[PDB]
Amino acid sequence: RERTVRLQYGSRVEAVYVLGTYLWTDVYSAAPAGAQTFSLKHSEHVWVEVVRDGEAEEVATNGKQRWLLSPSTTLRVTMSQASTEASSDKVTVNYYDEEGSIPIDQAGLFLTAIEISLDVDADRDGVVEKNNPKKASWTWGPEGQGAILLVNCDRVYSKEDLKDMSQMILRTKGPDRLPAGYEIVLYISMSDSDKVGVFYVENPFFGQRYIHILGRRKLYHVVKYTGGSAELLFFVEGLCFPDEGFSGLVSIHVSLLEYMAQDIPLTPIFTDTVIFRIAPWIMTPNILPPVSVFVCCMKDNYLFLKEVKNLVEKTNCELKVCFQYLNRGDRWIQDEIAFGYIEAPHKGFPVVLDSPRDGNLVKELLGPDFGYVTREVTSLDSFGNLEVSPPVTVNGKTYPLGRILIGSSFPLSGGRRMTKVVRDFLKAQQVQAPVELYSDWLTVGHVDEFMSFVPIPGTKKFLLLMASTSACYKLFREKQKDGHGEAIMFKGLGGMSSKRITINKILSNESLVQENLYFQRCLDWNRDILKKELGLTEQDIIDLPALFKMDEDHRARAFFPNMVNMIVLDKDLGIPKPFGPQVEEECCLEMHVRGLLEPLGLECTFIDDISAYHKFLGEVHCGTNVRRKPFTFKWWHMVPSRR
Amino acid sequence: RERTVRLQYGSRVEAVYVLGTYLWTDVYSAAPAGAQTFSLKHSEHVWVEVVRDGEAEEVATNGKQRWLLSPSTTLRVTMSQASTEASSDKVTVNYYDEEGSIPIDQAGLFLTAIEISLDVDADRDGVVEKNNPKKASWTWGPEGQGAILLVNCDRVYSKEDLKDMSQMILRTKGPDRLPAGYEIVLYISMSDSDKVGVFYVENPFFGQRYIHILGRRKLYHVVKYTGGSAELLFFVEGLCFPDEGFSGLVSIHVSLLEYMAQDIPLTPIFTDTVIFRIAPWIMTPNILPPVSVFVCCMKDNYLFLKEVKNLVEKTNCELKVCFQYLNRGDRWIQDEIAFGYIEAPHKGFPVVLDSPRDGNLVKELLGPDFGYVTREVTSLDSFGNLEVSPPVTVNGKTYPLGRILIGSSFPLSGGRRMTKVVRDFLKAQQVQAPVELYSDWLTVGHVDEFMSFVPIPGTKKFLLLMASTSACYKLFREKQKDGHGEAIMFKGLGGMSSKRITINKILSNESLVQENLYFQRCLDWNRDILKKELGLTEQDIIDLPALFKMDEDHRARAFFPNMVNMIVLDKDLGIPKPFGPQVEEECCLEMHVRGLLEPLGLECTFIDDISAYHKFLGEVHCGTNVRRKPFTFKWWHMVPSRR
Ligand SMILES: [Ca+2]
Ligand SMILES: [Ca+2]
Repeated sequence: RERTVRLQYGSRVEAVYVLGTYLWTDVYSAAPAGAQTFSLKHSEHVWVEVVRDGEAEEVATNGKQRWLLSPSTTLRVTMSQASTEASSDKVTVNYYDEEGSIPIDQAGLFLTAIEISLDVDADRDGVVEKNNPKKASWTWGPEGQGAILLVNCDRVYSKEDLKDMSQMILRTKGPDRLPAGYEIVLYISMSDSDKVGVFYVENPFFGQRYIHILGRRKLYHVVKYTGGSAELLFFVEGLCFPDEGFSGLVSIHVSLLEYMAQDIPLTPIFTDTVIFRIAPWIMTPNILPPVSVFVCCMKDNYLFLKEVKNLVEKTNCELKVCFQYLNRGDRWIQDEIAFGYIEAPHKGFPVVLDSPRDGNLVKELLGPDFGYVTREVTSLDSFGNLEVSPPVTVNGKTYPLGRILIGSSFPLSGGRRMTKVVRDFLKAQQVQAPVELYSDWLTVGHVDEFMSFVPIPGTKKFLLLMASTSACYKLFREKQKDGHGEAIMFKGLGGMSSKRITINKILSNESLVQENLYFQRCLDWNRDILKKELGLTEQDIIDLPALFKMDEDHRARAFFPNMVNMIVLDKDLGIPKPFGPQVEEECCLEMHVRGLLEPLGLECTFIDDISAYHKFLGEVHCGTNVRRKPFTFKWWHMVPSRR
Repeated sequence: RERTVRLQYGSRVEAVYVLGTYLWTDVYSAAPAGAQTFSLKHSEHVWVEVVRDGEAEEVATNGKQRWLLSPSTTLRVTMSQASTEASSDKVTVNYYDEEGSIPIDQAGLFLTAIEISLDVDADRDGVVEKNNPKKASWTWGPEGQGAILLVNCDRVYSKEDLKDMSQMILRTKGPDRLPAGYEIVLYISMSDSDKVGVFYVENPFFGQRYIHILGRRKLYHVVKYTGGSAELLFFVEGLCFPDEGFSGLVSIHVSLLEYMAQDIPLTPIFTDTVIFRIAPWIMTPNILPPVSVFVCCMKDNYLFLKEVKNLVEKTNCELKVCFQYLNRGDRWIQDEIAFGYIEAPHKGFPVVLDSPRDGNLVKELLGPDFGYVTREVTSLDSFGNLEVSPPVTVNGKTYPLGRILIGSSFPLSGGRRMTKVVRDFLKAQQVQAPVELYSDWLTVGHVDEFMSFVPIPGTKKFLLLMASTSACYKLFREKQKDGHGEAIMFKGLGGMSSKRITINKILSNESLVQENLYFQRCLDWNRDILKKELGLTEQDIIDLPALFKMDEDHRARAFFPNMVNMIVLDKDLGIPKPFGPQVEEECCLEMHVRGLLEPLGLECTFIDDISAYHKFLGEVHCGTNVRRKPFTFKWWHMVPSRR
């Protein structure tokens, strides 16, 4: 970087010189009008070239050389090392008249050279490197660079409270003090002031207290210069995730400012900039290793608790049991809480999004391990309506973190849709490239009512599981042909007994057959979008028998529990107990599902969440959610499409 | 694209088949419960494979082959040609019981195959190609693809009124009619509804009238299907330029919708999408060939008009003379009007931005050749505060259209800044990558007060011209040393005479010397930013003598006319007449400027815009602006950095 400095008449101009720049210097303007030629001297650590019309020549510390005075003859002045107290760094120009050799005047430059660098971990290893040449930019991918910031998800300071934030270090080198008239100022834009905050210890002699120096209402902070080789440590937090109007990028600047006079702005002499990207929220698909299983239910649903405990005991997972709250639905751990994570090179942790039904009065429950983000509406707004696929490749395009799936209605339908605020949030994270499905044919309207994903044991592959009414009707027709038409469903649910629902009764209900043909069309429409957007073929899909009843809005609710919404712990699947028709004293739905899944090495455990209620009307009163290990793939290594 | 279709019990399912897809077909669900095996027949133009667990085999039109009935045994159905009236396209499945060979039932698919494609000129040649595989995406650069839209800048319809818009053609092929229950609908999102509009002729039998079918408040339009090979022509306009919240991309969709039943949404069977990018507004730098010169001034400034006419007569340019208006400043053609252009593959034209001082009451003046865009505040908001550089390369990064330059204040200064709305507009155009300079040290605050660009004749190169107070003081000191100190300025301006301003008087004014040293610091700060951001060296810069007086706010106004703001017509420069000190009956400022410029082949004509006012207080009462030919480089071939 070249900087312009002009000599002053009969004077020694004084300037700070910042390493990494050089000075092009006008000697002509300072010359007496009657002057003809000039000569120069300079100190050992100042390098001086005379540049005449683009051509440069190095000049000795004390030579006698003379040059003609011209506007087109200038100096180039360079220094490679910072000044100390022992330094006298200078360049002096002597001016001569017609009959020369005794100088008629002189003008000079007294220089104080300093190093100033605002440093961050741009190469993404967790350490703050010295002056990364790419630190002012942010690029995606394996070879990409620039620093990463985490949102503070827990919400005078202690250093321990700042332990998870990003480090930024102002590194300087110079003599005891800067010359009179200079200050160093750290600053941000008004726009970024609600995106970021910065902390440091303003007064280290009096203690370790970290104070917030940049953020809301504070756009700049003057930092004291200390001599020698010094480092000032700053901690930086993100205040919010990327969103519709915010890309995720923020900048922080330091400038060396020169005082000119009263009522005149200070001149930025040198400015150094770093950029951060705020890490996106990332959802964990069912193929990732489970860590903890969270369940909610009424205290007295004993079979559910006992059977979930037994399932989790087959695994290395921990079980966390939660009960119902006044401000939350009966499924809240599934519907109101979404499990995800954030990661930077220096740290990462799980982050839960919370959208309580009635608002807040759970952070206590989840524990200190989690970041916790709460929102400031239809049933499609539930996190039961959010899923994420395993990593996929679609027509050559890789989605290494998978793709988020959101239930919606058809564009021209006038139907329900997840709120724009949430849709825009998910889109803005960019790394999960969301896809909208069709859930609005369901009364509740959640994608988790019709689909899930499971890993295939012993492989890196996975299956899409789809609810299928066609599979159920085929199974029931087969059992009827076999002489089982009188087989009864809902055995043991006393509140269903008077209905006497059998295979015969279901198959002869004409309107119900027609409703379920239509629901199968809805399922198939989704099947096609999923195959297209996830790059799946029919060999990647298993159909589980399902059956629905229609409401007045022509929307579906489960006739018997939806088996597709299951607890996935690697090879072990907790599957809602269907209460299907009994054939030879086994549920034909359970037997059919085992016959589909078990050959693939999946182990099925049926979990009864409805017996405590004595009947099933389409509503489930329990919920589960799983904290999983993050992807091994670093999100910053992705190269998302541009917007 | 694979689509799921299931056969219906004892029936022939009827479906439309869209070319470019294929059907995976469930035959199992339609089978009688007591059925064991199936066979199939199909017509000549329907291709059928039996797929058993991923492995496919082609099946003849009439074979006798049988297969076991299984859920995992399906059909894949393909058609390569659209149906006609002569077609009977079908596939029929026969079902058999245990002791087989006479069918116990049959289910079938009657197919109507059609071609449906929404086509645009995505390969950017001006013609609408058939179904560009990339039409649903928009990519930058030489190899980039996707269609381009112009903003309608002039603001039942005639085709002639639509002549400049983009064409979009729905191409179909099929029989006389679609089966009952299907319609074709063109549509856009609510979000895009204020960005775009679409026109077509709804009733061609009754005339050519083009009606607006998509846009504000109209999100969809049902289009009538005609048989055979048909094309429907649509014209598409952009309603606005890219801005802070709008990337410039818009999408248009067509879907084939299937009627299900009353009070149920229609099912999109097939959807085709095209994307357009709205062309950005592009500013023309001084190096581009001049077409027309526009000037404004009071009717009686005769010397200005005479001398501008003489200048333009040396060129092939046309002169357009404008006078003053009640709602506009005296410089309005310079300050209130910015000349730029837009371009698409099929058309382009010049587009003026207008920001009248007092608002609108000029479009008449500019003529039908121009698009005209009017805005819906400090002096920094003027277009005199906007410039654009010639094409530059900066550290390997090419800016083939140049970079826009905007005057501002220092970040921490609390000074004036161009309004966010305009800054965000210029940034959003993306292709000119704007740079902020420091103009707020000037009373008026316009970059055109201190800098300009000129081409170097006979070359592809250019110069940056900078105002320099140091150059003026050096010249005046030289003339004083030569015995010319009593040389008077402002000769012929009677309202200046009593001041008796000479070289001596200027040089001995101590406070004025100090003010101008400070203004030179301001100029040099800009010099450094320009060298950095435009990739310039000192050999690319010429300094023109300038002098300023300071106001109460410590801001600069011209002491004598600023020569840097000049009319640039290739080699010919109209330069404001400075009225400098006369030495040997020539202005020493004019002679000095000629000595700088003329050796490079530039021809200087000094234009007197101030004599009609009898004095000069720092304000100029005339303005000029030039319509130039657009760049040869197509903006869509640029690859701008991502945001
Ligand atoms: Ca590092
Ligand atoms: Ca074309």
